[PDB]
Amino acid sequence: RTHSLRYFRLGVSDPIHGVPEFISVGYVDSHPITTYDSVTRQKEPRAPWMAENLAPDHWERYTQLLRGWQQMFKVELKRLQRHYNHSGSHTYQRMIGCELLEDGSTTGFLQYAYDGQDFLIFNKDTLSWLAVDNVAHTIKQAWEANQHELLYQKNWLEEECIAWLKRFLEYGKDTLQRTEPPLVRVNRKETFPGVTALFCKAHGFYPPEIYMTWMKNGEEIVQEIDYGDILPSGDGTYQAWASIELDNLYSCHVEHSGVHMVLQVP
Amino acid sequence: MIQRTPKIQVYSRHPAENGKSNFLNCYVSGFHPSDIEVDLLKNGERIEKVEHSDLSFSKDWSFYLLYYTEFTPTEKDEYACRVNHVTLSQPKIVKWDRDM
Amino acid sequence: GQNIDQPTEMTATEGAIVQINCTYQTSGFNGLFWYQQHAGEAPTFLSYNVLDGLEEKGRFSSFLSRSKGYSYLLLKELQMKDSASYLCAVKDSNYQLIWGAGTKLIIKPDIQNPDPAVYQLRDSVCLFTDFDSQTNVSQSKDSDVYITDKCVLDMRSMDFKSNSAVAWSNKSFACANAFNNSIIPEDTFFPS
Amino acid sequence: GVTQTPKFQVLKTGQSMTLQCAQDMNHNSMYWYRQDPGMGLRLIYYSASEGTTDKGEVPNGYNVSRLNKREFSLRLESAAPSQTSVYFCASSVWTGEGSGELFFGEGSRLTVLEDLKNVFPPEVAVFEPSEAEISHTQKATLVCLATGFYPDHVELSWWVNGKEVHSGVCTDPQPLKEQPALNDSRYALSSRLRVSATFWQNPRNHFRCQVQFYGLSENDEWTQDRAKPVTQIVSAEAWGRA
Ligand SMILES: Cc1cc2nc3c(=O)[nH]c(=O)nc-3n(C)c2cc1C
Ligand code: NA
Repeated sequence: RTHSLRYFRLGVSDPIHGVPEFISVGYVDSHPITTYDSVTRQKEPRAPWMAENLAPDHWERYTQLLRGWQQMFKVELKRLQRHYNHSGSHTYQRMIGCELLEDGSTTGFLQYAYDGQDFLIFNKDTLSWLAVDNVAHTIKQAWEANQHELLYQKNWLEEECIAWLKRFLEYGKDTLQRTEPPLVRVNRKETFPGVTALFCKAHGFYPPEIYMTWMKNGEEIVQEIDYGDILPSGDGTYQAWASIELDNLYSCHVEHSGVHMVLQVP
Repeated sequence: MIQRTPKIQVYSRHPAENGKSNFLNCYVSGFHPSDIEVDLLKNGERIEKVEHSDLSFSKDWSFYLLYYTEFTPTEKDEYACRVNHVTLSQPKIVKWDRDM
Repeated sequence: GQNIDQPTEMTATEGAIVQINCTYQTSGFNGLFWYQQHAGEAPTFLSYNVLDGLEEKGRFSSFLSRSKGYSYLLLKELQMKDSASYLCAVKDSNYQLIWGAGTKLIIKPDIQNPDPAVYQLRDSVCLFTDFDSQTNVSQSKDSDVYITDKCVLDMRSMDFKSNSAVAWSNKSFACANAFNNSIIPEDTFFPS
Repeated sequence: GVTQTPKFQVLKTGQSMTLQCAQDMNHNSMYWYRQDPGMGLRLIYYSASEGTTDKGEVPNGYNVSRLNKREFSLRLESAAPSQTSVYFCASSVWTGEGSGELFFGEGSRLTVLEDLKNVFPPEVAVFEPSEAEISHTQKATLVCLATGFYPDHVELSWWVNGKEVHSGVCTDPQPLKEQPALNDSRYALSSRLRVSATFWQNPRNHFRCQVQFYGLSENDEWTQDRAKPVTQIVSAEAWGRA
């Protein structure tokens, strides 16, 4: 299936009493794998299958790198607030990562945000930075003048990031590569007088990716469908739903991990 | 500057039945910036034995996390999730819909 | 474990080219650096490669093949001043640099008019000089007899270069036997 | 860009020593390497950022202080002979990610000895050109020998009429061992300066071979009969002839 590795950084200027100035977390698929912040100043595993397969020297090495990345984030945020002539508390965020999809093709991404809005987006295929406004355009110019750094990021996204992801996927295979099929049920109920609601509800499934839709007479999709969010149930599995109002033959169609399911409403 | 107020969803781990043990979830998501306060309530009183994930990061740059506690639903007990965030003038109390 | 390999020493001729190879065996790869270090000096950055291809910077070019795990540093139109050590360094998957042990590059001057000779200098010293660059000088087989390596000097205003090696001793040693342990040109001038 | 001191130092076994490094380039990462014959640079300690440091590959016998963003000191708590080496400090804009290169200091040559009484300055002599070379080639090679010195802390230069010269000079890149079997052999170094015959035949021309030796400091205690082998210049000279 499709797997992903990504690392986030968050910087906050002038934080309130309990908010770290810097936080960095890594994920494989929906699973946190690592954490670091300016309070602990220590990189720590967040998944047992990461802790069990990476020796202390690894955590020590990346702790040192994160302490540098924290300092660099602090300075970059100070410079961004200056460009915007902003005071008070503002945020800076980074996301880097890659995906390995089913057909063996890969994606890679690297992006920055200021105050929670897109700021700079790297396109590894053209080796350029897309900027949202003139302040970002200023930073883009500097970064695009360093040809070698652009090439380095392309190599990291396309080769290194994928190799690390495959390594972690093997470490966590009993978790990340398992399948728990959904339990699916259809409920009908008259609500407002003369208005029948149909709910198709799924829970207990892993991975979280699931397709749910309503069809009419087998061929056509129903017009106004309401979709529930895919929500963690807290035990490692997820839940979701889709609903319609009935007015001739309706069915809920569910696809999860290569298995299709149909629930006809009698 | 664009601040985004939390979405707050309260739901049981399993389909709920009165008198059967379960878990009550509060998923707080889509908010920015990251400072947030979350409590689970039973008849208006904060529940002390509550689990919660660490602050989590979304690709759209917002944050989310999950609070939960073991509980046995009954007809008479009212459960809720109380959330404060810079976008809110006062804490927002979101009642569990009893798996309706 | 991880390894990075480059030859200990290379010798090429003035005016020609040389290719200094650096092979690496690492779990991951984040770039390959070349540094130049003249004897007694600090290394200075020459080049960086991280994707596949050849990047030219004047007389120097650096090549990378990620799939073959090797790089080379190419020096065109070699000059005596290119005599130096050349260090390769690879950034591994944890962004740590692994250093090769360095390649000492020796350049053989193009001697236009060889005139091999062994002269005696006074304040007891013997000077083997003006021989062709194909000649090599061997160390002495006597604890009390000292012989230097070949040295190239450049009389710049005359556009003239010459090889030389020096031998000395205070043992009761003449310049006729001084370089006996070396293979010297048959027409070497031994003044009387 | 990167300033490290001292360039040369002789230490007695067990003595304490601090190497200084400063960089005025606003770099965040700094490094201390040792360079030994036959192997790649080895990282001793590094500092990814102001306020953190960590061991490298060979930390034992050393420690460091990232004093501030500019300075990264390397301490030898109790000097051992195996710490005889050439030490290089370096910095980079950041460490970890990126294509950023290292900027190296000039290097510190440290020699650790059990007994300072093995330290000797060079003797220096200049050998005048052969008359047979002058007649056979119309050129004149002077030879300088620096002999009997220890440690190998020397810089040889040629001076004609009071100004250093470089054209026509070749100095051995490495000194040779006078006693190659001994771990603490003294050293010899040779150099040639070649000039035109007519320049040598001008008696107004003065040739001086200069050897700067780096040895003991004023702080070291010395009680021997021979003169304290301090850092010093030793020279030999000749005048143009015939
Ligand atoms: C193994 C590895 C771990 C990494 N960890 C982090 C991290 O915790 N946070 C971050 O923003 N970037 C990282 N990055 C970029 C990493 C990179 C690698 C290669
Ligand atoms: Na509030």
